[PDB]
Amino acid sequence: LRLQKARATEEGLAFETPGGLTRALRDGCFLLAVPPGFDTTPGVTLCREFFRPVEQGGESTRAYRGFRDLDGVYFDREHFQTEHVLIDGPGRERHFPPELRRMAEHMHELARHVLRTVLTELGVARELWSEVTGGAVDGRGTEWFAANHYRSERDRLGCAPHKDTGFVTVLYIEEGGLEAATGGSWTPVDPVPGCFVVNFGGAFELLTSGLDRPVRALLHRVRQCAPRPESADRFSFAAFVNPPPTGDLYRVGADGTATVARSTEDFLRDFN
Ligand SMILES: O=C(O)CCC(=O)C(=O)O
Ligand SMILES: [Fe+2]
Repeated sequence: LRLQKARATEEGLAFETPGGLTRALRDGCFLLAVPPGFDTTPGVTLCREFFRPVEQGGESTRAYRGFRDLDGVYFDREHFQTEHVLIDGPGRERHFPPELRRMAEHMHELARHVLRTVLTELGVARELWSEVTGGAVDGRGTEWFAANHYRSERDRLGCAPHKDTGFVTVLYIEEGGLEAATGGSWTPVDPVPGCFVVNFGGAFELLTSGLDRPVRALLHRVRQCAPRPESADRFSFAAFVNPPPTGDLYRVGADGTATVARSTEDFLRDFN
């Protein structure tokens, strides 16, 4: 039922639970302590504001509203409760206020630290990390940030079932509703105070399917949120470390060699 829990150290991940990283790789997810001094306020503010007009709200948070009017970053899902902002690095440079930019950067830093820690533990040669991940390990992949608002007034599922497409996702949640497919059933992934949820995506699963401990990409969904006042709607925000939009990645062989190449576009294609 319950997830492994770790804290990020300078050297990697210190797991406080017995299953350690081995169990977390099988689970496709684990709990990660929010680092000391990390400020979640910008993300919570964005999730309460991004879908409202700039004129409708206080002046102090004007930079957090009006994302419906930007081009290519706001998405209203027609058959689900979620509406969201999905934005890459250059978009955040142009459209996020500095404190929000800093928090997203800190979350991507954590996600890259997780990626490096798992590559270390699986025995991937240090000199091939950049090649194998298309530079995502060094912060030169596509680094997506998502802010999700679950509109509980919609009589729909919260979020479609899916696997994340990239390597590592660092997710902030405060409410139940997230579920993971284990066996032929959905299992709840509930929030734990003082923790992020971390999950792995399809690119990490593709990279490692031949290793002694393959990384599983978590198949997950969000169940329909029960109706409640909008100011108390379920929200989440997350940073995703993905391969770059073009180029080859490389599957890792049993002896640590970066072996066969895999096309990022054929991968995204066969994904969806
Ligand atoms: O809201 C959640 O708990 C899940 C969010 C998610 O799966 C995503 O944004 O990719
Ligand atoms: Fe997801």
